[PDB]
Amino acid sequence: DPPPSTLLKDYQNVPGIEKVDDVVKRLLSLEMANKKEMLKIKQEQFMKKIVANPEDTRSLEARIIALSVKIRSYEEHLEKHRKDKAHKRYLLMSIDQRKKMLKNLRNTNYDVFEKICWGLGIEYTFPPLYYRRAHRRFVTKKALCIRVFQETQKLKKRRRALKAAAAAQKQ
Amino acid sequence: KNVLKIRRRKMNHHKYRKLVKKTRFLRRKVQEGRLRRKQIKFEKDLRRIWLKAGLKEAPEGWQTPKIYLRG
RNA sequence: AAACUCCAGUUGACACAAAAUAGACUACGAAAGUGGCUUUAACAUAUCUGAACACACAAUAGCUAAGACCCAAACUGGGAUUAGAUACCCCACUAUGCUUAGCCCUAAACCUCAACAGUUAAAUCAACAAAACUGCUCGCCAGAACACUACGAGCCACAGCUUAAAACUCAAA
RNA sequence: ACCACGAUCAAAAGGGACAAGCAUCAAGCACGCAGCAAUGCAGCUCAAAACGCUUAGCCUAGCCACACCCCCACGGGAAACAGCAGU
Ligand SMILES: NC(=O)c1ccc[n+]([C@@H]2O[C@H](COP(=O)([O-])OP(=O)(O)OC[C@H]3O[C@@H](n4cnc5c(N)ncnc54)[C@H](O)[C@@H]3O)[C@@H](O)[C@H]2O)c1
Ligand SMILES: [K+]
Ligand SMILES: [K+]
Ligand SMILES: [K+]
Ligand SMILES: [K+]
Ligand SMILES: [Mg+2]
Ligand SMILES: [Mg+2]
Ligand SMILES: [Mg+2]
Ligand SMILES: [Mg+2]
Ligand SMILES: [Mg+2]
Ligand SMILES: [Mg+2]
Ligand SMILES: [Mg+2]
Ligand SMILES: [Mg+2]
Ligand SMILES: [Mg+2]
Ligand SMILES: [Mg+2]
Ligand SMILES: [Mg+2]
Ligand SMILES: [Mg+2]
Ligand SMILES: [Mg+2]
Ligand SMILES: [Mg+2]
Ligand SMILES: [Mg+2]
Ligand SMILES: [Mg+2]
Ligand SMILES: [Mg+2]
Ligand SMILES: [Mg+2]
Ligand SMILES: [Mg+2]
Ligand SMILES: [Mg+2]
Ligand SMILES: [Mg+2]
Ligand SMILES: [Mg+2]
Ligand SMILES: [Mg+2]
Ligand SMILES: [Mg+2]
Ligand SMILES: [Mg+2]
Repeated sequence: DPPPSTLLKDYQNVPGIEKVDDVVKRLLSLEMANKKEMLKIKQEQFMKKIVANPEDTRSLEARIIALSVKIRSYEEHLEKHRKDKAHKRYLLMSIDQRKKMLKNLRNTNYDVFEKICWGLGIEYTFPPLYYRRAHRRFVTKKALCIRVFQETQKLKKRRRALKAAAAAQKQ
Repeated sequence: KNVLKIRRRKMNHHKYRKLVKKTRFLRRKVQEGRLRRKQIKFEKDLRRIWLKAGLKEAPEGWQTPKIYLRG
């Protein structure tokens, strides 16, 4: 998070803000504001770091950054409010909306898609092909089928050496 | 609208709940028997897999769990 | 009538309960829900549609464990009524309603009216209800009853929930 | 006739296409790829219906399949009209 001494986004570009009293600097810093003012500072840092035009807010890049800041605020809220079902819904929906944005950005501007993933630390994932419950019977059988395959591969290798050894004895 | 269709369903449900309550000890013995055959049918399916693949016994260290018990 | 009679009235001290008036307002939330006060956090998405099962929720009742307990109150007990009264009426009291941590996953969960976009002209339109329509998409329906059932499958559910037939029967519903 | 570097006809092999009902059959369980090889990678099919069960000869100048049964027929069971007439 930005330091508490950081000035608000509105008072950071007023002339002479560095020569005011220390008390005036506290009243205009993040320490004396609500958390939403701190999120506007985080959003500004990501823009200058990632997007080419930090002033264009309607581009698909700015939207992914703005939504990524909201997602982080929901995660911090839920870390303290674990039974808040309403905000748990807002988090999961926001993550879905960002994935849809990333999908559209990956399809249209790959170079910008790579810089967004690096800048925000997002690990893009492709959706599953099928949506179906993995109940106990299936989970158990799938584990057994993988063990059976692993054991058959070992027996097929031990049938190569014996055949190779016997072939050399003929010579 | 009248509630004649609801009333037919109402009596059906009442008589069903009463039947289940009257025979809940027989049904509990039947349910137990079905879950056993269900576990056996599941063990046969896994055994069919490793036998058809050429193996003679279950893979080393495999134990078919009981996936239908209350525990 | 039973019940109480360490009962009742005034006065003072005094909640892990419930939130007159405002509200003739019609707001918030995806729905379920939300109307005492304060503060913190906080109410997704710059195209739309998109799921019984994926993902996350979901009144009341109910289950498991530990607490609180004013009042209410299934069950149960007592009183009365009655041909009988396992009720309706009166009294008492419990599970339960509350908190915490997990489950359960249902409703006439209905404003019985799907989401989005558009129209008020033409034929306005079976009836009633809350006027009649267009485009587009998803979901769903095809006589009644059997059937919120049987079987199978899944599920922390073991008298449960979800999905859900057929045979016999009728010429109606 | 015989060769036909051909035509006609048409197997095997490779690619593609090709019935119905049931999803209360929802997962299949090795079903892929690379490499000259050694071997390496962990993939392949599937609600646009895989896998499975049940029904049925078909798309009729005709075609397919079968030919007592064990899909086949060395072998075995056994001793064969689903050729015509006939019982
Ligand atoms: N089954 C899948 O996971 C899957 C995959 C690709 C596309 N779809 C699409 O989903 C729609 C519903 O398919 P169905 O009729 O076979 O489903 P269905 O309702 O019969 O459900 C069968 C399975 O698919 C899942 N499913 C249901 N609706 C889905 C949806 N909208 N998207 C993804 N999965 C869904 C269910 O959870 C279940 O596992 C169709 O439009 C289909 O093209 C489904
Ligand atoms: K109040
Ligand atoms: K319902
Ligand atoms: K209603
Ligand atoms: K044959
Ligand atoms: Mg009426
Ligand atoms: Mg009935
Ligand atoms: Mg009022
Ligand atoms: Mg949508
Ligand atoms: Mg569906
Ligand atoms: Mg449901
Ligand atoms: Mg609930
Ligand atoms: Mg409770
Ligand atoms: Mg009381
Ligand atoms: Mg109590
Ligand atoms: Mg309270
Ligand atoms: Mg309601
Ligand atoms: Mg819809
Ligand atoms: Mg019917
Ligand atoms: Mg029901
Ligand atoms: Mg049922
Ligand atoms: Mg059952
Ligand atoms: Mg051929
Ligand atoms: Mg389906
Ligand atoms: Mg069935
Ligand atoms: Mg098939
Ligand atoms: Mg046949
Ligand atoms: Mg014969
Ligand atoms: Mg033969
Ligand atoms: Mg003959």
